[PDB]
Amino acid sequence: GGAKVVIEPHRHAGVYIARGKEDLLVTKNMAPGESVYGEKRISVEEPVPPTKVEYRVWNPFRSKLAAGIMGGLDELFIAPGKKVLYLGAASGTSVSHVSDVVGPEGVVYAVEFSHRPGRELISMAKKRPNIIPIIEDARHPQKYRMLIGMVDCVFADVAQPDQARIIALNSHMFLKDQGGVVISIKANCIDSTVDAETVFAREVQKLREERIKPLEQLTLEPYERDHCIVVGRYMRSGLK
Amino acid sequence: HTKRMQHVFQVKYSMDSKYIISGSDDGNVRLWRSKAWERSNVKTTREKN
Amino acid sequence: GLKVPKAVQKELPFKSQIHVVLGGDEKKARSFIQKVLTISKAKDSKRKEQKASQRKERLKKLAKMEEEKSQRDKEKKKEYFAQN
Amino acid sequence: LTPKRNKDNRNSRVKKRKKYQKAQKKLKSVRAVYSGGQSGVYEGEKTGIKKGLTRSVKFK
Amino acid sequence: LERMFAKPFVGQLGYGHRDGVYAIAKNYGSLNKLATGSADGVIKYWNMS
Amino acid sequence: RKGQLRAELFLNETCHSATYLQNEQYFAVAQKKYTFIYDHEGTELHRLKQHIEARHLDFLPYHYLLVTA
Amino acid sequence: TRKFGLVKRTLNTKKDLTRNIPQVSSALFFQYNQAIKPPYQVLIDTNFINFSIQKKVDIVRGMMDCLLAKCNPLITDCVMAELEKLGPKYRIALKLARDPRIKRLSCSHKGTYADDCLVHRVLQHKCYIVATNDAGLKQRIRKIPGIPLMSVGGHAYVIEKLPDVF
Amino acid sequence: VRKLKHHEQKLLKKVDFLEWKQDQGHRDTQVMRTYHIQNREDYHKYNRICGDIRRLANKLSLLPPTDPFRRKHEQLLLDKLYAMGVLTTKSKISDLENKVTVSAICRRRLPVIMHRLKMAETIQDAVKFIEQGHVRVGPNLINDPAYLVTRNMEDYVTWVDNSKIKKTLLRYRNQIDDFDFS
Amino acid sequence: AKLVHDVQKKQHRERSQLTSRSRYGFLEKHKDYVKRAQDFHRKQSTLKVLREKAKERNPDEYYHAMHSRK
Amino acid sequence: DDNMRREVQRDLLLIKHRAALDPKRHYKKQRWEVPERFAIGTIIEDKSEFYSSRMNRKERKSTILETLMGDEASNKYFKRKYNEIQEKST
Ligand SMILES: [Zn+2]
Repeated sequence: GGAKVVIEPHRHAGVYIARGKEDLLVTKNMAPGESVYGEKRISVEEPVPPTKVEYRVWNPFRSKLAAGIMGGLDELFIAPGKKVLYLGAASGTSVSHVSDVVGPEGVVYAVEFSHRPGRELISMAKKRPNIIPIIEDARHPQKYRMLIGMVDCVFADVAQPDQARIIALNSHMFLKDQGGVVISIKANCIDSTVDAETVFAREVQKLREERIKPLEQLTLEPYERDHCIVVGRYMRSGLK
Repeated sequence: HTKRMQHVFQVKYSMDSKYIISGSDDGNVRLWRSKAWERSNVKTTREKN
Repeated sequence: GLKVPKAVQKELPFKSQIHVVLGGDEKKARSFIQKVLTISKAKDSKRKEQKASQRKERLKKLAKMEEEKSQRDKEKKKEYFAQN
Repeated sequence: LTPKRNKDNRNSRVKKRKKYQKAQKKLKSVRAVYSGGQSGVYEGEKTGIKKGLTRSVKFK
Repeated sequence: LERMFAKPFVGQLGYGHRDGVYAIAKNYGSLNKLATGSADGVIKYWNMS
Repeated sequence: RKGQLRAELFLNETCHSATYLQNEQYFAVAQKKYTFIYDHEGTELHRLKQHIEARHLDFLPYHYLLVTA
Repeated sequence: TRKFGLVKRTLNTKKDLTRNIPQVSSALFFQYNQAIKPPYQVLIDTNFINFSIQKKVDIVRGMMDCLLAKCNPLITDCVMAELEKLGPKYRIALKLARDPRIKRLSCSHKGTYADDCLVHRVLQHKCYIVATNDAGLKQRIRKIPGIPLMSVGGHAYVIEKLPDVF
Repeated sequence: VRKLKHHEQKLLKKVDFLEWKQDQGHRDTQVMRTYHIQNREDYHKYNRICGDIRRLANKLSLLPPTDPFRRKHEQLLLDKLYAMGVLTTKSKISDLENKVTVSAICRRRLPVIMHRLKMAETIQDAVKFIEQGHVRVGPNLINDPAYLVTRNMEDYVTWVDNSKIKKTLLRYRNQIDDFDFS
Repeated sequence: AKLVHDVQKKQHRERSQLTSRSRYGFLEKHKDYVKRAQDFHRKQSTLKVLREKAKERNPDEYYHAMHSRK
Repeated sequence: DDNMRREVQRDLLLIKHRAALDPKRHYKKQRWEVPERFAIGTIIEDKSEFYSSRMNRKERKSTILETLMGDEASNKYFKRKYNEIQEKST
């Protein structure tokens, strides 16, 4: 908790490896001099007068996107240029890391329905500029169409069993063409009766009948049981 | 013609003179273009000319 | 070592021719890094020779089983051409 | 004049207990099976992370 | 160029009928819908968009 | 019009006549016997095995026909 | 000033790390596939339907009597392409593929090569049970580790690589 | 010329400004880059000779297998091509169609045998040296690189004396004798 | 072991170097001998190819590096 | 660059050689050539994290090499393995 660790750029831009004895995964903070969640920060010093900039450790046991990253995804669509629509943003657990891997230029429209995590989310959101808090139900993107414009990736950490309709309606309303789609599927919350990759097959087929072509999936097994990260792209024109 | 259509029974013409709906005997009903080489997007006037 | 006579090493074509520090914590740390480097080198040399001796038996087992499967397939096509 | 036999093979349940124990620890290497989640506090995955390797199945 | 761009098949619509389309009727006041009845007994109202 | 060297080559044998092909990009030179055609920067591209000699070249520009006699 | 050894310059006739090894499934044991259990999802294909009709074995009751569980037969629309392209000698197979029990998938790949679509959307998931009768497709399937496949023979389906068949 | 679009590439397939059919794959250009041939037409004044000897071997095979004119002239031609070193063995007359090559009659040139016996280190440097006038075969100096050698004269390919490359290599070995003026 | 016993394929311990001749110790056995002899064959072979290069020196051997080498 | 490469020229080599730094880890195999862009940096501790993984004030050795020099049991393992390597290599 006080030792010295080197940094290195990952394959995905924006996210960094912190190689020490063990090697963490980390991101570059938007709001220095603070820790929102309770994670450890590694602070480096750039040498002009010298600056002190800090890097928040991304916990893969607490955020499914960091589970998918160091489980190994071939590509994201959360680049440091893009804009990200975070369906089902509970708290500042993962949305802070997605925010500061997007960076100071691009926005993360985080949505949420429940009110207590929503109010601590907006109290998080006052401290970094680039995220937009939404306190609406995700089933009706019509009642927040006023305020999000043409996002070029969607992430979905919603855990209710009408996920396909959720992501279909939101991607039709706001996701631009050839845009990214990243889904976290939880089999025990879709349906506990039948088994995990059976419901993964169901949801993959519902995606490609909603013409989100799925490129890639991952089980993220050493971190969480029975979830799957499905990456696809909104084809919208020539699914074949 | 296509290999999967067979004994085509009811062919009608869509109300904008652009598509040909062919309902066959094997069950399927298909769409076709009328002018088979044109395309159905708006064209800049150099392409139109 | 490979010893050569002078009468043949003084007479050869050109291309095929056999052609301040601190006392203290600095040098003890440099010997420390030398220690961990020779530790790593002998360790992964052991690892690589273990892998090579493993693929020795892999090659032998695979070779004899493909030998017997190839003779079974050759007697299969032998009886197939024999039932003409 | 027998070969060297085995106390493991003496009990026909125990060898199936003591080779299921191996088959547990064999597929710790094949896949990365779930273990129980975050055991201590998160002090790193303790075993490395590599860049140029994605273990995610692609769709044709 | 038209012999190399003549790609007339658009696509079918739905998973098709059961027995075979024997009756088709476009509606004469709207563009993107037509009714379609197949001779097992099953009639449908297709949206063509 | 502007002074711009595009391709300047001394090839040792005699050259009777020469012409451009369709642009400045290609020019055919009728050398001592074999007719050669050349790129924009002076490299050669074809030694014509036919046109076993040449004295007058011309280019029919809409037909893309290099004619030799 | 003149350079040595010049050639008539002609055209040079010549001069003008994310590795991916797919991880084995979470459903997979060594070769058991511990996550297929009733009710099964049975992929179908063309020669299976033709052979089933010429052996007069019903589809859903045949699968229930072969496997003693509820089977959901699943036809890819890319294999219904081949079963349409077989022509008018197989209209029985066509109107028996059109069946509200047999719920059908949707593919996304150019062309209609049903064998590669089947082996691809199987080895993406390992939750399906393949019904077939093609010898080469059978060899592809029993090469990939641990899915079950069935095939009609005699006058009932037989099932190859599934443990709890009895 | 523009890396044409898909419909343009379909509408004209047979266009190729660079490589025509009658270039024969640009083999004259390729082998003269391979062997660093100075002048043009040297390939074809070799290829005329290659076609000439396969024409003459054709006519000699046409002549009947008993007469001494045919057998004497075919062993005479085979020994002449061995004495010019175009071949390497006194092989069959089938090698007068499988083995005579414009590459072989190039391979007996002076800079390529110079690089072959390691006098230079690349054939461009060999043409540099024998265009600067350093080498001789026997007594007489060679100025042009088109002089191909015979089977006899692959032994007296040596530099002239007072060639300062000869002086620098002898002083490299420090066997630089200077009574013999080099 | 197909049709043999462990006492049929047991062991054969190797005798050690004597104590009388123990000044030049470590009697070497057949595996030691082949370990020495293949190395000696290797050294003789590279000496032979060196002598062959030497007698085919061709003393017109010129490069450009013979102004750094001496 | 090669102006702080004197200070950090050891530690990246031992991070390359992490495979045998402690005989209880077995980090997975990758070569890890020294990257072109990197930066050293120290962890700072969560304020609720206390008594558990925070290193003390006089315990904070200001270099990873000094922190590794710290524990003489690890250095004892280094000593015994290097001694057996030396006697088996001489
Ligand atoms: Zn398909």
